[PDB]
Amino acid sequence: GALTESQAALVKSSWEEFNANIPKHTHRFFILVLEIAPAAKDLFSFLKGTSEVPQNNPELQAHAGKVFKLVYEAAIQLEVTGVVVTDATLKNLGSVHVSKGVADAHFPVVKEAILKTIKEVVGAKWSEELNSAWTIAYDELAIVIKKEMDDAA
Ligand code: HEM
Repeated sequence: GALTESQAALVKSSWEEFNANIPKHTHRFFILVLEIAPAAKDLFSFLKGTSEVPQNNPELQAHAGKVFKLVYEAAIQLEVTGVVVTDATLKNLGSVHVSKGVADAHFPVVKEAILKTIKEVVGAKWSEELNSAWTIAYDELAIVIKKEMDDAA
């Protein structure tokens, strides 16, 4: 629905449920990233050097917390305004990803890990409409971040 108010409402409620247990869901998210692309471990300071994904690391928690909140806020923004607006936070973001060695081809990795995270968080409440809602917000945000990366470089 390239975000109907009911699509927006679902992203908000699944985000709230996400954010109710940051320790568990952010740990789950990084397991899912490494299962999809084990080589991505090396990109994160808080991981590189560990055996298993840490369970009580505040840097891991703060980073995965920010990533999910920005997709959520992009979903509201698309629904309200019809676009994802660039800003200071997203151009700064463009600059940190270039520094960290994040490339365009990494985006599908974090997309699949997010969809799989959200499916586990909501359990039986999962729907095709929820999945298509997170998908659209992620893709539209990703477009705008990829631009800034292009531009940061
Ligand atoms: C829509 C998708 C994405 C969002 C909203 C996002 C958001 C962010 C944010 C908000 C930060 C923190 C910036 C700061 O305060 O310095 C961050 C850092 C970072 N992100 Fe992204 N990200 C996305 C995609 C990805 C992807 C695909 C990767 C790579 C697999 C990635 C890897 C990183 C790394 C390595 C850092 C630095 C974290 C650190 O060690 O502090 N991100 N991202």
